[PDB]
Amino acid sequence: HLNFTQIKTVDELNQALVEAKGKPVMLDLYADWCVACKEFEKYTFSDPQVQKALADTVLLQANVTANDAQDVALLKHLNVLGLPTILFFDGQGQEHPQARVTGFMDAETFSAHLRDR
Repeated sequence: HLNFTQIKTVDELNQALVEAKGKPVMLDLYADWCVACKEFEKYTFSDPQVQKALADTVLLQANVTANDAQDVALLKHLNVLGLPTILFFDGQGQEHPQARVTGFMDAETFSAHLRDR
């Protein structure tokens, strides 16, 4: 349902953040094998409340399924401990670590998180 822009590398993330500057950003770290990622798609990203709450946010996604060298370098640079992980950047491109989501959240919980981020 959500319309994500895929990014693969650190450099691609940086250029996406340059281009997004002035608008907030969400970066979803995805893998086909991560059950929580599939649960986000099923329960959370499918919910209109969440979709509408994100309508004015730039949505980026990295698909780290393969755990290839670029995937690994991206996760390292973001200091990601494992999946699921969703990061947020404000309209200046700054990441606030308290806004990271590192477990499943249902639509109500995720929407409240957004509201608080």
